[PDB]
Amino acid sequence: QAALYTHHQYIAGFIMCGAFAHGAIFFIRDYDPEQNKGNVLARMLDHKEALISHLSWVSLFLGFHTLGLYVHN
Amino acid sequence: EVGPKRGSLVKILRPESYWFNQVGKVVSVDQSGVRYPVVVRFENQNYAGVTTNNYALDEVVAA
Amino acid sequence: GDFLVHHAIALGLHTTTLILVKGALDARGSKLMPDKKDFGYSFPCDGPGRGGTCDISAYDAFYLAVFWMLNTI
Amino acid sequence: KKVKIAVDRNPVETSFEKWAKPGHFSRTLSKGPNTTTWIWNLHADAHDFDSHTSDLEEISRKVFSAHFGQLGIIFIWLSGMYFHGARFSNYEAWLSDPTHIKPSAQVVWPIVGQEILNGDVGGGFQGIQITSGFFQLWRASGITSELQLYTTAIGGLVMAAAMFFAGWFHYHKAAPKLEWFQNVESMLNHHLGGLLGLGSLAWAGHQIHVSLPVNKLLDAGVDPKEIPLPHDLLLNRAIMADLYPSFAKGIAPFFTLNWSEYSDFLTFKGGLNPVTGGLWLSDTAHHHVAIAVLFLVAGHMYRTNWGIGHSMKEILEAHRGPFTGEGHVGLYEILTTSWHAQLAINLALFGSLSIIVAHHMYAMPPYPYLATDYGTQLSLFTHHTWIGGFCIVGAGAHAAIFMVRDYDPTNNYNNLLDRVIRHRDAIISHLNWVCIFLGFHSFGLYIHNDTMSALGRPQDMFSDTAIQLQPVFAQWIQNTHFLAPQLTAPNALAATSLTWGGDLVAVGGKVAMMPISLGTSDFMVHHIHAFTIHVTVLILLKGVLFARSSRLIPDKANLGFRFPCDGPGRGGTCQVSAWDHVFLGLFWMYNSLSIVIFHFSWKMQSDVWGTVTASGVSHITGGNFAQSANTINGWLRDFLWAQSSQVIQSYGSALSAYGLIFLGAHFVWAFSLMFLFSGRGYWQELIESIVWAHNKLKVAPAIQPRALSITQGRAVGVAHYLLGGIATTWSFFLARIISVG
Amino acid sequence: MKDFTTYLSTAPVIATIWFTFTAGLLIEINRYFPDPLVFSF
Amino acid sequence: WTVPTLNPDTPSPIFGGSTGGLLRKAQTEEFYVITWEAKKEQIFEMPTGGAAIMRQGPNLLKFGKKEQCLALTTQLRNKFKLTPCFYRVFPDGKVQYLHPADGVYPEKVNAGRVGANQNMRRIGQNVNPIKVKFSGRMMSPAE
Amino acid sequence: DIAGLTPCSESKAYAKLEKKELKTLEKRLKQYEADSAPAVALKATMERTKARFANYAKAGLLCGNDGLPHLIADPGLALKYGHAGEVFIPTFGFLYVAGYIGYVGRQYLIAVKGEAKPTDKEIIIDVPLATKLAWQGAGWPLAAVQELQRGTLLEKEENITVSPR
Amino acid sequence: AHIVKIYDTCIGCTQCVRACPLDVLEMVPWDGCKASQMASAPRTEDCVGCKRCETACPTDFLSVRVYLGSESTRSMGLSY
Ligand code: CLA
Ligand code: CLA
Ligand code: CLA
Ligand code: CLA
Ligand code: CLA
Ligand code: CLA
Ligand SMILES: CC1=C(/C=C/C(C)=C/C=C/C(C)=C/C=C/C=C(C)/C=C/C=C(C)/C=C/C2=C(C)CCCC2(C)C)C(C)(C)CCC1
Ligand SMILES: CC1=C(C/C=C(\C)CCC[C@H](C)CCC[C@H](C)CCCC(C)C)C(=O)c2ccccc2C1=O
Ligand code: SF4
Repeated sequence: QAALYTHHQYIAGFIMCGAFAHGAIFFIRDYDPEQNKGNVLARMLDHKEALISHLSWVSLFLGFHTLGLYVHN
Repeated sequence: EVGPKRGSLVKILRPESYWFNQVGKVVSVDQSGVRYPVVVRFENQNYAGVTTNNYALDEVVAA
Repeated sequence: GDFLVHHAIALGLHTTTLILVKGALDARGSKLMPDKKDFGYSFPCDGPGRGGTCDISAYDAFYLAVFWMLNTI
Repeated sequence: KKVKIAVDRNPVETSFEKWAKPGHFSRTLSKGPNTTTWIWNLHADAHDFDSHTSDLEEISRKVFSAHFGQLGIIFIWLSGMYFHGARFSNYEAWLSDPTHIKPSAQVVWPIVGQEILNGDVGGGFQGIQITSGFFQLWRASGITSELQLYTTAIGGLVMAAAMFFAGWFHYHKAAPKLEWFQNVESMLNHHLGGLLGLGSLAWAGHQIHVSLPVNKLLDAGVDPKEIPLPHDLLLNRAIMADLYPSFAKGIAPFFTLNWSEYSDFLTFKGGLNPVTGGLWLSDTAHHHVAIAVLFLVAGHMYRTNWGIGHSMKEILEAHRGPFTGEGHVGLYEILTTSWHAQLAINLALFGSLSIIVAHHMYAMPPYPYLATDYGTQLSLFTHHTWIGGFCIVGAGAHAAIFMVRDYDPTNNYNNLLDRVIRHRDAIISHLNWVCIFLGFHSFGLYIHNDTMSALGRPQDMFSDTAIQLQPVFAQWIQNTHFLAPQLTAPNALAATSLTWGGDLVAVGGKVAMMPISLGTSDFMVHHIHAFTIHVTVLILLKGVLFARSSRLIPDKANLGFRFPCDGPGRGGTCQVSAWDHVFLGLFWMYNSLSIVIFHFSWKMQSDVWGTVTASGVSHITGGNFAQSANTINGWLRDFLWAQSSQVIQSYGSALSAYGLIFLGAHFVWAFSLMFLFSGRGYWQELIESIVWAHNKLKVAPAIQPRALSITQGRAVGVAHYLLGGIATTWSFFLARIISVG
Repeated sequence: MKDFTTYLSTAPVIATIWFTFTAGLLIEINRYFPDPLVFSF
Repeated sequence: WTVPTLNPDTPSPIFGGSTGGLLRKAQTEEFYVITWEAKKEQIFEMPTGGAAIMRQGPNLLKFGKKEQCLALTTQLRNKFKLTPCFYRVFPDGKVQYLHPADGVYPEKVNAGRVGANQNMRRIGQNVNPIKVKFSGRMMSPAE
Repeated sequence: DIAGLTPCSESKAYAKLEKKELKTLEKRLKQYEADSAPAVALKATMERTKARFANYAKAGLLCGNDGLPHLIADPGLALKYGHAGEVFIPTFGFLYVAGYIGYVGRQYLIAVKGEAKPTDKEIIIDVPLATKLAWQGAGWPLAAVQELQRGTLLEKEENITVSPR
Repeated sequence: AHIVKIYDTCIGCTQCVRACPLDVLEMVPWDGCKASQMASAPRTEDCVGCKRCETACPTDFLSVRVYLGSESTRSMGLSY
């Protein structure tokens, strides 16, 4: 049980990192901004700073408070 | 004549520029028919440490 | 304990996808390197100019996210 | 005359107007911040006095006054230690019973439940068990009171005020000219004869008149309140004559050369005091007298203002051979014109000296009741070893800084420095080869033993049983020093240390010092030490010799000492700087000294330290260094995992702070890896995506947020790495050895 | 002493003073109201 | 101005030897020769590590890398105000004049050198990599 | 009775932990005399311990099988069963102070943006201005709401962006 | 070899050519429809890829761009 869980979860983590890796490779190699004029995919890059700053806030909050509660305890 | 005045505040519409959508003060506009005649000095420097850059008449807008 | 470790898991997921999303969305360019799409997915750097551009590419964001993924899992 | 006092009068106005202008010292920082890189550069360039100006006079004045500041701070620190021993201590209780009472000189306030750290150290006292050895040092000096410590603290504060006044004076009021600093002959004469000669003579006098009688009465069971005060021993010669009869004869035997009369308090006993486990203070006094004479004659060697003496320039320019060309020609100018060269040499020898101090203070415990305070002993060794390693890496750094900045090829033609730079390829190639050979034949031995033990083949290991790699040279030296009082040091009564051989000295049932047996594990770990040292030397010497130029980058001196790279070209030139060679030599010095102090801790806890319950010595770990230190799994299991049971189970104890700092140092160490494994280009883009959110809410600062420079990223990473690792080892060591020792 | 008070208004000095103040306030609050796990007063 | 032919009878600075000099690359593919005229005997720094004395008059120096030759060039021009020119030498004996290709140094103009690799667009006007995809070799949109 | 959690006043593991801590402290106390400085310290520590346990059991805290107080983060369960002072009340207590800090720093930035060198007013703090704003930032929620409703809290699309927007 | 392109934002400051440690760039007259000079890259087979040129370019964004291409003995800066 332990081996199967750890196995499939590490496999999943690697696969999920590769998902975004190839999403980036798409944005560089395959993405045409003219043929995606105004669709959800371009709308992503349009407000990408908002996405990244909010992921930053969630990461920062969770780290601050999880580490702080663990250190308090 | 062409370009904003030599003390006007001007906003940059070049996307690859560090000061895109940022307001800078015009230093000089070359009346010669040259590419990028507008010299804009900014109060915050770019990643290279430069505070001024040359911009075209397309890439600058008033205020 | 499950609360605290689930929030650590959330921090890990959110930071891993922060690194990955930020490498996927800043993949076609940034303020530091607006022409990054012209340099490809993987490339070493853009030199020590403009303050320093070590680990600038999307490949480097993936490489930084694999550490945080391994820590999450 | 040539050697004279030379100063400028009121060179610098004492004014606060430059306090209010951060970055005044630089022309690139006086323009004010626009980015945060300015905030970091203001601190990186604060003490780079040779980058503020370029004339050596102001540099030297700044250096002198900053040294005065450092001395004032050291005096504040010493006065604080003496004051905490006078006010927040169990020292007077510890004198009466030093074998049972734990030295403590720090009390914690009861605020957030942290009064649990105020542990039951003994003497009706609650505080933090200190590991500094200050109690033993004070007992060796013959303090016996908190009033004397208090007045030493007041004197230290007075001397700190004096040092700060002297810095202000020698910068702002009467600052020495350059020709005054370049009197290296007179400086050496005074620092040998006066700083070390008169200093050792004065300490010898204190020991003759204060330490020896006070400690002879303390060792005779006399309560410290019944002991005469030092001034009663100074005034009344009858008391001293009652303790040491030679004092009845006065100072006449000294002037009549009847020095053997003083064999009562000037001895050559060697070994250890069996009552305290420390060195005989009579031997120590004789030592200080001898080296005082030695340094006082040494300080009459160099020519200053009269015809007698040496010109160091002549000595140098005369020392040359058929292999070395012009020889030491041009080194006097180097070392009288470049501060960084002097700093390189001085840091090198000061760090080697700190490590030598570490090795000599555990084997010959100089203080009473120091050898059986296993925590004090371990902490002192570890501390001075670390300080030495850091100083040595700094020596490499500043040799590289000299090579980049102050090196001139005109003054160095075919001299030793030119000829070293001219065959640097051979130097570094052979150093690389010996590093690889040592790495193999040291660590691959551990790997071979791990593989054999895992394969079920202990008869194939490099052990004291199967394939003995006996350190026969070290064993011979041990036996030779043990038998020295018999043949080669006949006026010594015993050997310098009990580590050479013989019997143990037990103080309070615990072993003060006992013979250290060297075997296959000691062979292997000493060659590990040699390996790590050689690799650290490789990195730092490669940074020095390739600081100006390389086959990769021929104009590296123009890029500077501290630059990130030249670019991603030539395949990539990251960390070609000499600064980056220091940055890597720091990691390797850490990896070296960690094993050094681990070897010390385990060897001491296994083969030296322990209790004498019956007739027979029970060591702390049980003598498992011999059979378990052959493998990496033994160091992991029998040292790291086993001896961690005191630092991880310390919660709810007075040692709980050590577990907390263990965990926090682990955290800081791992946090260093965010700066070491990463690069600036990710963080600048993340910072600009965050600056977007700040601009949206109109909280974008005017000082533009930048990511840390590449060099600063590396510096932060290595600083956090060193801090985390060293504090982890600190907590582990102290929590372990306060419990088991 | 305009320049001295300009120095005291610098970021590190002001940060030191402000955080000494905040830490002392928290420390005194925790001395006079010890062990505040929950808001019950 | 015309291409100067490398005079092989040029003396060399006084140098006691190093280990940073030529390697088998000089014997196999190419090495580099830098020549300059000095007004007086001066000690300069070798890019290979070490101090050499350039002779009064013409001086010839061998190097195994162009960056070494141009480092020495910038040193001689900035610390001594000389005017060196260096060549590429092959084991065949073929000498290729390199550095002041036009005769003047490239930081100044000579009115007659032709511009190369000049894109007449802005750097933000490059096409997307999806437009140069499958161009044979792997390419950047800057071409 | 929220998630199988018993009150700390009724839990036996809670009392066991109290007596365990007190036994530790008194086993330390046995080593010293009647009124020593260590004895005074340990008696004060024992009093603080007893007071802490009494004040946690008095505050209606819920305890687990380990006898340790567990906090209720959920509003609705905290407000139904009187556990709002655990996480719910200190939530707004914190948010007030955090918005205080942020609003004060924001107002300082906006006020120093007007000066000729706004950067030197950030490394060298304008202390009178900072203290004025720190005092008048006590009404940060109302001022922030009114700055939100005027459309003057946010900047429009004058913020800078990378080339692919 | 490495690709060194120069774009029409060049102001003829000559600093890219001053900073190139390989003599890859030079200054040519009136190819850019600009003031007197424009930068050129006629010797990109000697370019190592240091990007010292575009560290010295003051325009925003860079008027000189180095795209690291295929490596050779000269591009990898080998004395061997
Ligand atoms: C369906 C799965 C899938 C597919 C088809 C691809 C296909 C591709 N990927 Mg993607 N990728 C995937 C999953 C996948 N990947 C996952 C899961 C990850 C995250 C881990 C990535 C992360 C990733 C990155 C970051 C990049 C690619 C790239 C590529 C391209 C070329 C890779 C290459 O040259 O291989 C060569 C691969 C190797 C030589 C393997 C390297 C060695 C690895 C680390 C394993 C070593 C194991 C070792 C031997 C174990 C020793 C143990 C022993 C000692 C006991 C190709 C289009 C590249 C690309 O398109 O460039 C533009 C690129 O940059 N991929
Ligand atoms: C223990 C190691 C460690 C820690 C603590 C972190 C912490 C963090 N990483 Mg990760 N990281 C690590 C290792 C680590 N990293 C490694 C090995 C790598 C591979 C290179 C990375 C790669 C990486 C990337 C690529 C990214 C992060 C991000 C983050 C941040 C996530 C937000 C967060 O949790 O905020 C909580 C903050 C912490 C837990 C650290 C602060 C600790 C306390 C709370 C601060 C105060 C302590 C004390 C008062 C200071 C005293 C100073 C002085 C007085 C002595 C945070 C700073 C992301 C980021 O920065 O975006 C937000 C991101 O994109 N990291
Ligand atoms: C009040 C007395 C006073 C005054 C007004 C000045 C004024 C001046 N000095 Mg002088 N100086 C003084 C005392 C004074 N000095 C003393 C006592 C010394 C001996 C150390 C010196 C040594 C000295 C040198 C060597 C130099 C100056 C310089 C200067 C100029 C600017 C210095 C600056 O920016 O200060 C602001 C700086 C500070 C506040 C830093 C103080 C750091 C102290 C000494 C060490 C504290 C370390 C601390 C304990 C570390 C804690 C770490 C933390 C994590 C706990 C200015 C003319 C410099 C100059 O260029 O003059 C033209 C210069 O090079 N001074
Ligand atoms: C017998 C004479 C003598 C003595 C004792 C010293 C002692 C010292 N010198 Mg040296 N020095 C001397 C002569 C002397 N010097 C001469 C003649 C010159 C000119 C060539 C110099 C030039 C010189 C430089 C350039 C530097 C020193 C430094 C030092 C200090 C090194 C740190 C140390 O070991 O801490 C040991 C600390 C102590 C032993 C504490 C006691 C300190 C006493 C009070 C000062 C010594 C007496 C003083 C030299 C005479 C003037 C007394 C004063 C009241 C007028 C040390 C205190 C370095 C330093 O740190 O500067 C501050 C340094 O940078 N000295
Ligand atoms: C620096 C180190 C040092 C110092 C300070 C002393 C000091 C002393 N030793 Mg020790 N001693 C030392 C090293 C030292 N010793 C060493 C290394 C050895 C081993 C050889 C000894 C061995 C030794 C023995 C065996 C004896 C001493 C004794 C003495 C005392 C007698 C001094 C004496 O007769 O000399 C003469 C010294 C002087 C004449 C100098 C005095 C000058 C004064 C201070 C002049 C000031 C006048 C002023 C200008 C005007 C007045 C001021 C004001 C009122 C107006 C004296 C306390 C003897 C004793 O009685 O001990 C208890 C004794 O029997 N010593
Ligand atoms: C006698 C000792 C000595 C002296 C006088 C100097 C003096 C100097 N060094 Mg050298 N150095 C030394 C020892 C010494 N160093 C050692 C031991 C090392 C190895 C670590 C180095 C490594 C070194 C490098 C690599 C460099 C220098 C540089 C410099 C110059 C400027 C340093 C500066 O501005 O920092 C000002 C002070 C700081 C920035 C503070 C640093 C704080 C450290 C990183 C944190 C540690 C603090 C504490 C112990 C940890 C706990 C803190 C707690 C709050 C958590 C100056 C000439 C630099 C130079 O010349 O540039 C061209 C340079 O690049 N040194
Ligand atoms: C610890 C400490 C302290 C204190 C210290 C002390 C107290 C010291 C002292 C010191 C001293 C107290 C010193 C003294 C010295 C002396 C001397 C050094 C002497 C000498 C002599 C001689 C050298 C002689 C010679 C001669 C003779 C022999 C005879 C005749 C002739 C003649 C004169 C020539 C303090 C507070 C600071 C704080 C810190 C720490
Ligand atoms: C994390 C990280 C960063 C980001 C780290 C940031 C920029 C530094 C953060 C330092 C502090 C937190 C900022 C100081 C702000 C104020 C001085 C603090 C005063 C107010 C406090 C109370 C908040 C890099 O810039 C970097 C660069 C190169 C290699 C590796 C890394 C790297 O690993
Ligand atoms: S330091 Fe930065 S620019 Fe230099 S080689 Fe490394 S990644 Fe590239």
